[PDB]
Amino acid sequence: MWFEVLPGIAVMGVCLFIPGMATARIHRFSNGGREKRVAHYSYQWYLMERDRRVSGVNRYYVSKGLENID
Amino acid sequence: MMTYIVFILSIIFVMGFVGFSSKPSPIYGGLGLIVSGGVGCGIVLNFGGSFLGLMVFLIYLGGMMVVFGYTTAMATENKVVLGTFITGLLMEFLMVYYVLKDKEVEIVFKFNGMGDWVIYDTGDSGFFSEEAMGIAALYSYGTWLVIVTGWSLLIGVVVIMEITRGN
Amino acid sequence: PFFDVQKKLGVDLDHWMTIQSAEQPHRIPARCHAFEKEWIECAHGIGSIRAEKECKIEFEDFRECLLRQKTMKRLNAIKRQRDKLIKEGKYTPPPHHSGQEDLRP
Amino acid sequence: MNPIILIIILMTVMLGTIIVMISTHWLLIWIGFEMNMLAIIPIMMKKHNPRATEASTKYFLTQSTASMLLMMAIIINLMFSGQWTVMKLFNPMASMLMTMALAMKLGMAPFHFWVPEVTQGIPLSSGLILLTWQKLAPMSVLYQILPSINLDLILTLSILSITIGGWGGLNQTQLRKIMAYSSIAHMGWMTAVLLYNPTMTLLNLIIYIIMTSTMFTLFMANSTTTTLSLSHTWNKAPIMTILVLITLLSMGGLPPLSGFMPKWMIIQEMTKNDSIILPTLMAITALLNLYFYMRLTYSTALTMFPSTNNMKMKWQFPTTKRMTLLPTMTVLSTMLLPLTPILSILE
Amino acid sequence: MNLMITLLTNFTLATLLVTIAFWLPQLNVYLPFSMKFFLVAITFLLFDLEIALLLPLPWASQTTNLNTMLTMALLLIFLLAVSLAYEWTQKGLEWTE
Amino acid sequence: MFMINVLTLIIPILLAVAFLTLVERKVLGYMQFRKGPNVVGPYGLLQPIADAIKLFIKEPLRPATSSISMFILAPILALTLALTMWIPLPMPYPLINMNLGVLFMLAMSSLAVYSILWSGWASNSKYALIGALRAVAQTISYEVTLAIILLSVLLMNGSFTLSTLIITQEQVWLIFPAWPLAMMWFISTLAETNRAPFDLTEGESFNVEYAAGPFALFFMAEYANIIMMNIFTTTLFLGAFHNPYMPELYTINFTIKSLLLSITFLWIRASYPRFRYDQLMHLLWKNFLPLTLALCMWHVSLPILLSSIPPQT
Amino acid sequence: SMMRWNRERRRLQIEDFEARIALMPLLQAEKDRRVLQMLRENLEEEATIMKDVPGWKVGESVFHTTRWVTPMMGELYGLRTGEEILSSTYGFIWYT
Amino acid sequence: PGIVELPSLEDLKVQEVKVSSSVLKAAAHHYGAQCDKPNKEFMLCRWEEKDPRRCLEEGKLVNQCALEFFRQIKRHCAEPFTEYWTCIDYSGLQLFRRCRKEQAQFDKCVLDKL
Amino acid sequence: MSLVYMNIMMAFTVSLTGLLMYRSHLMSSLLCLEGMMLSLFILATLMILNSHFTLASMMPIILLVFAACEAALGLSLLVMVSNTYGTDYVQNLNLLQC
Amino acid sequence: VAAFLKNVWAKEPVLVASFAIAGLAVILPTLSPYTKYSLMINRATPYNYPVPLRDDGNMPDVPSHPQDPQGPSLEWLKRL
Ligand SMILES: CCCCCCCCCCCCCCCCCC(=O)OC[C@H](COP(=O)([O-])OCC[N+](C)(C)C)OC(=O)CCCCCCCCCCCCCCCCC
Ligand SMILES: CCCCCCCCCCCCCCCCCC(=O)OC[C@H](COP(=O)(O)OCCN)OC(=O)CCCCCCCCCCCCCCCCC
Ligand SMILES: CCCCCCCCCCCCCCCCCC(=O)OC[C@H](COP(=O)(O)OCCN)OC(=O)CCCCCCCCCCCCCCCCC
Ligand SMILES: CCCCCCCCCCCCCCCCCC(=O)OC[C@H](COP(=O)(O)OCCN)OC(=O)CCCCCCCCCCCCCCCCC
Ligand SMILES: CCCCCCCCCCC1=C(C)C(=O)C(OC)=C(OC)C1=O
Repeated sequence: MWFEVLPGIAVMGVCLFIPGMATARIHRFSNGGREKRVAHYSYQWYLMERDRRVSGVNRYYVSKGLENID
Repeated sequence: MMTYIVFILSIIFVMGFVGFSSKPSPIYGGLGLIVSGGVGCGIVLNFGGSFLGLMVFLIYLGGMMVVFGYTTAMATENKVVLGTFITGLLMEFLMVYYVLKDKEVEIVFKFNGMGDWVIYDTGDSGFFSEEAMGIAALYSYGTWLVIVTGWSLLIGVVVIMEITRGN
Repeated sequence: PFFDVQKKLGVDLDHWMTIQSAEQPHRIPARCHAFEKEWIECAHGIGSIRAEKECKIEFEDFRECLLRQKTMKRLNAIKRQRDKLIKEGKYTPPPHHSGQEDLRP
Repeated sequence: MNPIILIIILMTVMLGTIIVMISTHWLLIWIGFEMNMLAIIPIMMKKHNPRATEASTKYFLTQSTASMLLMMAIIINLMFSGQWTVMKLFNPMASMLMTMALAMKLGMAPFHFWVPEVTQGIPLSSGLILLTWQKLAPMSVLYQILPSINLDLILTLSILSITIGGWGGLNQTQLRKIMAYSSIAHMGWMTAVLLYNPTMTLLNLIIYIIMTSTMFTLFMANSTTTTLSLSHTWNKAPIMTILVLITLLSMGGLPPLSGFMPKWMIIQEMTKNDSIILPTLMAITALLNLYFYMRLTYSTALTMFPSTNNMKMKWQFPTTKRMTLLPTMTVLSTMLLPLTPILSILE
Repeated sequence: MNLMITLLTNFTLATLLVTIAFWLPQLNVYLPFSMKFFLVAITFLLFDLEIALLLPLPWASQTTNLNTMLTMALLLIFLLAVSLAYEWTQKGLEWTE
Repeated sequence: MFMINVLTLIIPILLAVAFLTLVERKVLGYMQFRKGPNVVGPYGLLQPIADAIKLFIKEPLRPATSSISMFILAPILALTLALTMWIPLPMPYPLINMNLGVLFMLAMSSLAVYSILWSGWASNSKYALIGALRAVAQTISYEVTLAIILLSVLLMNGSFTLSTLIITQEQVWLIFPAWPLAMMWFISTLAETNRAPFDLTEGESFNVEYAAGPFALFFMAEYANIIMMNIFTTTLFLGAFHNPYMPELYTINFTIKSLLLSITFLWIRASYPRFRYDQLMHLLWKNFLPLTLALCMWHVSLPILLSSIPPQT
Repeated sequence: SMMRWNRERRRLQIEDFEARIALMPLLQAEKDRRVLQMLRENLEEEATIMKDVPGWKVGESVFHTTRWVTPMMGELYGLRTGEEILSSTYGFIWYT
Repeated sequence: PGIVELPSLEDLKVQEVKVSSSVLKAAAHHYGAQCDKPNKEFMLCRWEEKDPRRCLEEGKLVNQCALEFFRQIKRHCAEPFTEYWTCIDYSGLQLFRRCRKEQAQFDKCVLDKL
Repeated sequence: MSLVYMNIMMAFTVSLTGLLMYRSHLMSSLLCLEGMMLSLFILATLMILNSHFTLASMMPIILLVFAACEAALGLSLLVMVSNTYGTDYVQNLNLLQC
Repeated sequence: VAAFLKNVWAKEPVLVASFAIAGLAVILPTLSPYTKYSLMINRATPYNYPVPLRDDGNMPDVPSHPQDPQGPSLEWLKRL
């Protein structure tokens, strides 16, 4: 009956679920277990490049806390 | 090579202009001006003009060249073109060769041959795009400009309806 | 006939976009704000004929801010002599001009 | 055309020129020219025939080309000065491009080739607007940029306009082409005195506008676009032949008339600057203009050409045309020379 | 940079699929001018320019000159409406209304 | 690693377009008191694969085209623009997080009329060119209300950023303050994709010279556009809850809403007759455009009068 | 609902902007020492390169004024590698 | 023209604040409260002199007063601050509004112990 | 000056010589005219973005809008020319020689 | 004025809704008490750095610290 349309709808829904889940997991894999930094404005980019310079490993996402000061 | 990306896009821009200005057919001329508008948008985007580049896409290519190709499709349906095209191409690549081997050229103005990244600013704008704020100031500071532009567009509507009527 | 209606009526139709040193949104400076301010305050009121000869220093500084021709010519000279000394082998770049020093902040 | 739409469009022509005259920013100059061209295109296509569409297309192409050259001159000025003030230009290339663009908008030679075609293609009232009101905005821009105008360029344009406008009107029998070549020669006279004294530029502009408006108003009042239809005027309205006689003798610059006033003052300003050959050759070249003006006075007022029989019907009907300001313009175009020192009001 | 890679990838995939679709089945042997359409295209162009004037409004609402900004925003949308009303009443929107 | 992210965007686009054809045939079956394809695959699931294999080996139509170059470029442009409309879509995170993603989508959708125009001119048939000019005039007409509705909505957003539009709708769906904009938006996106009741390319009152392959390419670009405009309408008016530590909640929620909205397109094509061409021109220029201008004035003036101007950043 | 939530978002924006403001003096001091570091390194390498060149004044200003001029991008990153150049001049524009 | 006068590499040496931007944003409001005076001295000097070379020593005082700010957090409230800037650091826009309970614990521990 | 300005000016001069050397079609002339406008847009935009001259950021938009309105007018003239002769050939527009 | 409105509402309700929504867009911001708060919130948003003043000796309204009592306050925005 009407539930016969549901397998194709389910396959199409899995195919629409893949890109967002994929980019979320790829952002967390590529950005140290966290969200990708949003730099829409040049201040956010300045802070991100400052984090890349203070990390010492040329990666913005490697965060340095109070252990890096004396 | 990647430090010269605005220069490379500007070369493709001049090549597209030599493409449509040699005038093969107004439909291929429309295509050449479309490709030129896209790469000129890319130049504008690489100087940080995101909104102005998207205005080239939305208004120039998506608005005006659509109407050009539309009118051309309603109106329409060589050796001079090819020679003119290779002439403009050889002039442009002689310009490229001179300004790359010399890092300086003078056609009418003096031009540096370094990568055009050198002229940029070394700071930040904080929490705004300066270009977005200057375009937003059309409503706060550009009152007279809004008045004369909107009046010219209303008059443009009236003028097109006058001259296309034939009565 | 420049009928100066804007000064006559006290209205600002287009003086605001005329110069870079004018009042900008969010007090955003132009890159040549100081040079343009110096050239405008030099050349103010003395007329264009006296401003050509008496404000030439500020105007040359301001044109060189706007187009950076002398700066790019100097960088051309330094980079060309550096490439010549690299080709001759009479110079080596330091580690901080090769990318091996882990910048300041 | 709807009369309300005609009024709004004519006010928009006027508004574009006024924006050019009052603005301090180069973008608003360019906007005033764009607004003026956009609004004046329907005035040229007022009667909807292929000659008006051809004239409007030629006018569009020349004025659009001049507008793009103007914007490139503005943009080069912004490169070399970082600003937009309507004053002297800060590059000789931008000065050359803006002088070329304004010469194209004026139709000065060797960019003169649209003016007889576009003037012939359009009605007499719209050609009146084209030859008088449309000179006002580019002359005001030339007025403000004269510290940067190259002398050799503007004088080359001036003498080339005077010679080409003199020889061009000699071959013409159409009245609109006669007024167009007369326009080209008078704009050459206006730009020749510009770098020396722009008050005499304004004087020549005003006297030219008065005399040209007088001649177009006479042509509209008699419904004449050819020499040979203007030659019927004596058998229909003999006062109009006297008026075209005195106005054409004035446009030739014959004293004691008012059109002797500009060129004399122009020579008076060009010899103070030790230029003697140039106003001499300019004045001798203006005898060409006087020759075809005299041709029109011979055909219209000083002889009686043969008429037709149907003219007897038009004897029974008076001119219902609004001949707006025609007696005032006829008096000002002829009897103004005793008031020549009034020119100081233009300073 | 990631955007240029993404545009190149979409263009490469589209060109590859078009090249497949034009050369995979090769293995087997086997108008009068209408003034009305031009007028609707020009009306699109003019209203599209008016839209280009309207596009910085989400940024323009952030100003401290809000009385002037609101006046000019309502004036631009009003002139777009007056353009539509003139297009309506002079029979410009007819037979493609 | 970024190329993996590009592929996991664009290959599931093609798979979802492939199975949208099955969903359409099944839903239009069961709304027409019959069954759809249920013979080829189990529950009909292999029908798009069989139809794709059938179209790839069908004989070329062999046109004597006016231009070969634009005949090739119209499917390339259509597919490229159909794939680039997906890259700023926040679901919850976009592939390309750009600050002006809304305006990017509006520009790249305004470019898609050249595929129609170039395919209509590249065909020899004058009537194919007439249908192409009608389709282009339809599309550029409804782009006007797309632009103005989208501007009026983003007056509540504060920016052109698509990811901010999730923040905008954390307390309420944006269909609650903007349901007239939402319904004119939805009908305008229906008329953008040449979708019924606006499909005059299928009515007897432009790409007929293409072979079965390039017709399938135009068709899959069109269904990519349909799924994309439903996703964009979902993000725009029916914004879901987003937990930043569990992004899949947002992905499941927007995916369900986007599927229901695509099925609503399918419901609409199975429910109404077509418009005549002057009638949808009347619908745009005389119905949607005056209301859209009035609501644009209202959504300019309303955040100022309520003190509800959104943030810029 | 949009009234309450946009007013809350404006308060949150003011809190973000004041965090930025409280951080700006440290960032400005670091930026000043950063650009003076880079100009001093460029000056020392100009001194050790431009010795054969006759009539060359090392560190000669191109401006007649002795006022501080904000350093251009090629003035700071001219002698450095292309990766640092490309980062500092197109990194924010090319970022995502 | 004249020779530009640059300060030496020894005059630019200072003990840097080597913490990330999420650490700075988490400590930002208390840093603007506690380190007000040398920061405003530096920014007054920076807007009046219009020259970074004339503002170095004041700038060093900024870099001297920030470190004393963080040590006084590291001596007393290192763990609530660490738990707070980690939650700030997770977010892509680094939202304050996602982290209100860690902020409340940090503000509680700072208001109590300092 | 900077190297991209050479190419944008050369693009303007190429489209200028295209617009000053007609072949047959009026449409090709209008395309060269709008290419001139596009190059003016790009050159203005690169100057204004380089200078950080904020208020002139609205200038190229205005330059776009007016000129596209100008382009609209040009297309209308072309159409009326094409409603007379069947083509948009510039050699049909020669009635005003006499 | 009453039969005309019912006539145009019966014939053309789209245009009646258009002119009504546009009229409410025009006249209602002049009648709203919250239009002032829009301006206050826009001028209370700190895009730039608050460049401090040199204490000449007599500025009683300018604070020496952010947590001082004098200066502009945002209690109206926290409360509303
Ligand atoms: C985004 C999520 C989904 C959103 C909703 C979409 C789902 C529903 C879809 C239904 C099927 C649609 C299939 C296609 C149909 C196309 C035809 C169609 O709809 O035509 C539209 C029709 C067209 O009208 P028409 O052509 O049918 O009627 C005849 C029209 N004349 C008179 C001109 C001949 O209506 C509209 O254009 C209205 C658009 C929406 C208006 C919303 C108004 C809101 C209320 C304003 C205030 C009113 C009170 C007065 C003032 C008060 C002030 C305080
Ligand atoms: C520093 C200087 C600043 C500027 C100073 C002022 C400059 C003024 C420039 C004058 C230009 C005037 C152009 C003509 C008016 C504009 C509108 C127009 O053309 O109206 C004429 C009108 C049209 O009639 P229509 O129906 O179209 O004709 C077809 C046949 N039925 O009706 C007619 O055709 C009726 C016939 C008579 C019309 C005569 C109009 C004369 C106007 C000019 C007067 C002289 C110039 C002003 C004084 C000197 C100023 C320099
Ligand atoms: C017939 C020819 C072939 C036709 C088929 C293929 C072409 C058509 C389909 C592709 C269209 C390409 C469009 C390219 C530009 C799109 C606009 C754009 O880049 O916008 C996104 C973004 C703006 O947002 P924003 O966040 O401000 O930027 C980052 C700052 N933090 O900006 C950025 O992120 C900027 C990133 C760097 C700059 C990117 C420049 C791209 C290259 C130039 C265009 C290339 C294509 C030219 C021709 C296209 C067809 C006209
Ligand atoms: C002041 C506020 C701002 C106003 C400007 C902004 C408006 C925003 C909406 C944009 C509208 C743009 C286009 C308007 C076109 C108007 C002309 C028109 O449509 O006339 C024709 C129409 C009869 O229709 P017809 O020609 O037959 O078309 C086929 C369908 N039958 O004729 C009619 O149906 C008559 C239409 C006019 C009367 C409508 C009255 C509505 C009153 C609502 C309440 C009062 C609202 C306050 C404002 C005052 C309005 C008068
Ligand atoms: C290689 C990836 C897939 C390429 C595209 C082919 C499959 C999708 C389109 C095929 C199609 C299907 C299934 C289909 O159902 C259909 O009828 C509605 C079509 O014709 C209009 C089709 O073209």
